[PDB]
Amino acid sequence: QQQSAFKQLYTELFNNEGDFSKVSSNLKKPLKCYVKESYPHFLVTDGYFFVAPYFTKEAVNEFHAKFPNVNIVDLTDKVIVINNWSLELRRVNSAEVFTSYANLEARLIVHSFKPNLQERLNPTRYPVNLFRDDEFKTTIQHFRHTALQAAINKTVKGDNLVDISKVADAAGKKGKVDAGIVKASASKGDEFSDFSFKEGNTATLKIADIFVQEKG
Amino acid sequence: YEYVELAKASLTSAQPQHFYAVVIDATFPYKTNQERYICSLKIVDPTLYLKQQKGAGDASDYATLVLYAKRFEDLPIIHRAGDIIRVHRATLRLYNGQRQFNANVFYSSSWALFSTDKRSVTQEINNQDAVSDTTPFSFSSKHATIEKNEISILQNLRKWANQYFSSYSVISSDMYTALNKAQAQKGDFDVVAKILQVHELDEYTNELKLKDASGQVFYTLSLKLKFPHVRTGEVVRIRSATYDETSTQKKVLILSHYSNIITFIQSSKLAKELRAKIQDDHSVEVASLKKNVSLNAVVLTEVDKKHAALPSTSLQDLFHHADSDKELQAQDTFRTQFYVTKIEPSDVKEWVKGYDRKTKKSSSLKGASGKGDNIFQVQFLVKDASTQLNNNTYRVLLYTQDGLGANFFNVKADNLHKNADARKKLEDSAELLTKFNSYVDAVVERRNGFYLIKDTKLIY
DNA sequence: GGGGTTTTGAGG
DNA sequence: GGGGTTTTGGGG
DNA sequence: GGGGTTTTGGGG
Ligand SMILES: [Cl-]
Ligand code: NA
Ligand code: NA
Ligand code: NA
Ligand code: NA
Repeated sequence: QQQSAFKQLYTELFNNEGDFSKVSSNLKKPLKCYVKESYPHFLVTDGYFFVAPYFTKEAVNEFHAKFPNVNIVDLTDKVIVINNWSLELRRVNSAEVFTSYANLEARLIVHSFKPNLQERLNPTRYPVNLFRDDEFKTTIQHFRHTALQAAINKTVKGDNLVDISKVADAAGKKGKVDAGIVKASASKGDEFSDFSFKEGNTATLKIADIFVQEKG
Repeated sequence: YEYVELAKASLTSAQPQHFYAVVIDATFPYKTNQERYICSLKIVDPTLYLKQQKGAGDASDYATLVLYAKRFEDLPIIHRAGDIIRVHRATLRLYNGQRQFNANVFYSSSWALFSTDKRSVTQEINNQDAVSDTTPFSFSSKHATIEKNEISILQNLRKWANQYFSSYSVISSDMYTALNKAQAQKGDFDVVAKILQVHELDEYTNELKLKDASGQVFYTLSLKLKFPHVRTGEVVRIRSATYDETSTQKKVLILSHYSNIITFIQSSKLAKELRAKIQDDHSVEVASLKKNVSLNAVVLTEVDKKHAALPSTSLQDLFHHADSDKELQAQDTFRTQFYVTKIEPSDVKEWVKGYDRKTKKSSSLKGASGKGDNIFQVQFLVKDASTQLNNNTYRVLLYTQDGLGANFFNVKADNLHKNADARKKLEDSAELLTKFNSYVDAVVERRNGFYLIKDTKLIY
C-alpha cells in the first residue's frame, strides 16, 4: 500500500500511457497538501514528496476573488486544498525542469484550491522531489522502455544481420564503429520521441506572473 | 606551530590550538543558509580513540570537529575513513560531555588532509602517484606548509592509524544500525554495508545495491559526481540515511545533501572482515524474474574473472567516439553495460547457423547439417544510460565461429530446429534479455568496426 | 554541532 | 577597505 | 590583533 498520494497518482498516470481517465477514480478526491515553498518555485508536499502544481488563469482569479486578503506567493508553510485538479503528461527539457525526468513530466493541473490559513499539519519526513525517487524514475524508465521497444520492433525489420564474413578473417579489415548504429524510430530529430500517449495541453500561469499580479 | 594531542588540549584556554588527528567519520560539507557551510567530523589519536574498555564494549571514543566556512570549496570532502587531517587555530569546548573542536575556516582557521594509504581516494580513482608522503592531497586557503619537525608527527600518526584500524573496528557497533532493523528507526541512522552492485540508473545517478552483516539488502541512490569512489565489492560506512516508507517494490535508503558514503583504508579490520563475510545475494533478482514488471534492475551476465578489473566504457564512447578518441583507439577489448531492446534474427531457431570455414559463409539449419559447423550468429540491438535519450539503438554481436562468446547462453550451439531442449533454453533467455530492467555486463572485442561479445556468461 | 541549500534545485 | 572579532583604535 | 592588501592610517 503506497502511503504517498502523489507517488501513487503519478505512477498510475505513467503506467496508464498518460491517460488520466484510466487512473483509479477513488484517487481523484480533493488533495490537502502542505506548502513547502511558494517562490521562486511553488512546491507542495503530501507528507512524503513535493510536486509543482500548475495553476490555470481561471484558478488564480477565482482564488483572488474568494480570498482577497491572501497572496498565493506568500503561502509558504501554509496548507491548501485543491478541490478540482487534473493530471497530464508533458514533454520537457529535464536539463532545465527539475520536476521532470527523462524529458517527461507529469503535471498537477490545478483548477480550484482553497487556502486553509493557519492550519497546523502533522510532523512528517523531509519532503523529497518525486522526480528524484528511485522507484518513480524506474517507473518512467519502464514507460520509455515500452515506447522504445515497440517503436524499434516496428522500425527495424528484415534481419539485416552483419555478414559473418565481415567479422571473420578481419586481419586486413578495418571498419568504423558507427556502422553499428541503428535508428530506433522514424523520429524527426536525434532524440527519441515516438510515444503513443497524447501530450496533454493546457494553458498554465508562470509563477512569476502571479508574483507581478500581486506585487508589480 | 605547536601541535597538541586530542586528550591533552586545554578546555580552559579558549585559545586557538593546533593538532593532527585521524578522521573516522564525517558528514559531507553542506549548506545551512544563504552564507554558511558546515562539515562535522569525528577524530581520534593515540590519546583518544577508545572508551574505558571493561563495560564499554570496545566502543570507539573520539573528539569532534566542526568546520565552518562561507564557501563549499573551503571545507574537506572525506571519502575515506582513516586518512589524517591537520587543523590550525581551532577552539575547544565541551559539548554535551565530549571534546568539540571548532574552527571558522572563513576567518583564520585551516585544515589539511594527508593520505594514510599510498594514494588518496582521488589519486586511486585517477591512478595517480602522490607527489610525496609529506604532501597534503587537499587543504584550505591558497597555501599549505609542512615544516621538517612535522614529518615525524605525520609518519608516526600513519603508523598508529594502521595499527588502530587493523586492531579495532573503529566504526563500532554503536556507530550504525543493522539494515534489517532500519524500519524501526524514528529518524536517520548510519549504515555499514558491502557494495554488491553499482547500477548506472542514469547520466548523473548510481543506484547502489547494499548488503550489511545482518543479511538485508537495500538500494540507495548515489550521485556520480558526489560519490565517485563507490566500487562493487567494497565496504562503506554511510553517514545519515533514512528508511523510505513509500518504496513498496524494494527496500530503499534515502540520503540527504549532508549524508556521506565513506570507505576504509587498506588496513581496516572491519572492511576486511566484511568483504569476506558478506556474500552476493541474488534473491532479489530471482524473485523479480517471476514478475511481469520489475522495478529492480537485474544484471543477467558475469564477465570472466580476468576482466573484473577492466574499467567500463559507455555505448556513447563505443559508438560515437571510438574512432576519434586517442585512448579509445588504442584499445580493441572493452567492458560495458547495456540493456537489450531487440534480438535479431527474430526467430530464435535461426540464432544458430551452419558455418563453412572455407567460404566464410553461414546458412540456415532448417535444411540441416549440410551447412557446416554450428555457430551462434546473434545480433543484439542495445542501449544504455549514456544513450538513453537519443533515437539510436546499437548493434552488439555474438558471432561465435572463432570461439568468442561461445558459452554466453550456457548452451553449446546446436541445430535449434531439432534440439528442443536447446531451443527452449534460448527462447527463455530471449524473454529475459528483452525484459525491462534486465541488463548485460559484458566484455567486447572490436573487430572490423563491430563489437563481438566474449568471456561473458549468463548467470540466470 | 546528528544537520535542510538552490546563479547548485543532477556535489552543496 | 572591509571580515571577523573584540582589537572597539591602530601594525606591518 | 592580525590577513591580505594597498587601505600604507583608519570604520563599523
Ligand atoms: Cl576496426
Ligand atoms: Na576590530
Ligand atoms: Na581591523
Ligand atoms: Na587592517
Ligand atoms: Na592594510
